[PDB]
Amino acid sequence: AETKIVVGPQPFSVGEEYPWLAERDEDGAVVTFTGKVRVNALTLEHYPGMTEKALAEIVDEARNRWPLGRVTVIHRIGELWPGDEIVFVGVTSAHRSSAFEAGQFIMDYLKTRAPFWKREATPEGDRWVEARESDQQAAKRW
Amino acid sequence: MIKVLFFAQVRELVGTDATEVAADFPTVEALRQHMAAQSDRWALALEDGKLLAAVNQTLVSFDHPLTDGDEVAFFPPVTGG
Ligand SMILES: [Cl-]
Ligand SMILES: [Cl-]
Ligand SMILES: [Cl-]
Repeated sequence: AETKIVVGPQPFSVGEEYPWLAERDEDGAVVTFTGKVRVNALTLEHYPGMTEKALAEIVDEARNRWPLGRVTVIHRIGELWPGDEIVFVGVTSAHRSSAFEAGQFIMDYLKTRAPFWKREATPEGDRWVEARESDQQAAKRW
Repeated sequence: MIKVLFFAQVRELVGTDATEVAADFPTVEALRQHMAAQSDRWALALEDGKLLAAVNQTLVSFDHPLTDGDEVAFFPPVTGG
């Protein structure tokens, strides 16, 4: 039932987050998703007063769609490099289906609703990364 | 007043991060149109069919009503991780 939401520049560690997320015996299914930056540095601009709230609104909606246990959502900001972990979603449930589906949903909605914008520091200047129509479609299925 | 925040490309094109407007608009849309009408740059920034809006840090329809003290933000489609 508790939700951990963190938005900030600091790195996170899946091994550090997992124990808490997985602690409840009634939370028999634990799914995590880590997304890394996909060589140019990326800088993640964000709307600070909204990013945590938006992530929390997505988890609240997930909790109404699936019976979830602990959930953790972490999204980094600042300058990151390919290979760096940018986002972590941890979800638990009694059954795997709920856990997987909610993880997918949380990611799909994060990718279309959480106010972060990536810019790439290319040789010719900063360039904004393009939003993907595939994220829109993925989100629209829910 | 209503505080209007801009992000990313929108911010870049409008040329400010934030501004205040009187609460004389019934909806986000009415406000968007008023801001768009201030200049060609503002219209460009704030006329994209994919522009998003938030009111008090929630994403909303452009038909969302506005009220004094609200914080409105206009921004492009998001690109987080
Ligand atoms: Cl992905
Ligand atoms: Cl998926
Ligand atoms: Cl108009």
